[PDB]
Amino acid sequence: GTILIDLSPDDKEFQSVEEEMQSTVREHRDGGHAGGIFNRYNILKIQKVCNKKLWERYTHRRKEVSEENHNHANERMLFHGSPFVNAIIHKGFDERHAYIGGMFGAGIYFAENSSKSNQYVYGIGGGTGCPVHKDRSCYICHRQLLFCRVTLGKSFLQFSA
Amino acid sequence: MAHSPPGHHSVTGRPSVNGLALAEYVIYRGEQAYPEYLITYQIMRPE
Ligand SMILES: N#Cc1ccc(-c2cc(=O)c3ccccc3o2)cc1
Ligand SMILES: [Zn+2]
Repeated sequence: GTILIDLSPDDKEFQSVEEEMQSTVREHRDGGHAGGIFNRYNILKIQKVCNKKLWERYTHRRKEVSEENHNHANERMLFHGSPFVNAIIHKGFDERHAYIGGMFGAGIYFAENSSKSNQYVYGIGGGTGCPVHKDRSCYICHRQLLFCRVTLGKSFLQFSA
Repeated sequence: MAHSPPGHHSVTGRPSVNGLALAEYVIYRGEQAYPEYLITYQIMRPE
């Protein structure tokens, strides 16, 4: 059901997604251990993910949340990095994509900082790094992140380190 | 998967130590996210 449409680097949509990626890089407290050492990315491709069944599933749930929260979905665009990115784009997010040991319990995690999601592309803690070189700081191998539409509704605010 | 806290649809993790960190968020239903863009990239070695 999923088709991927390549965006041109000339398209304003490509450019606005690239800018969110690059401008939300930060330094991490692990000194680069999980995600590598970098201040910016080389963007190679941006594709739009189109799947009508998955979209209608999302909009159905969004309307439910919206009606439970004074007609406010509280929708955000957020990053997600995962070894399961191929499953997610074809079958949607589900319980198999949860961070069982995350600090806010077993759910599906998203970040405003692209560099935070980058830490999970090869697994929790960066896993063993890229499959080819076993390097969490590989500058050669191609990585993939999702930029996702997320319905927060009424969100429980946890102050935390 | 766990449940969201009663009366809520997600959790926001507000950073309270690292002044430069942005927020992180957790949802407990797969249907509350759509994977809209797939971005292919490399990290770049600082000069
Ligand atoms: N298995 C597994 C697994 C565990 C975690 C993540 C994930 C992916 C994220 O993009 C993320 C963002 C902020 C904080 C935690 C995050 O964790 C993705 C896949
Ligand atoms: Zn590599």
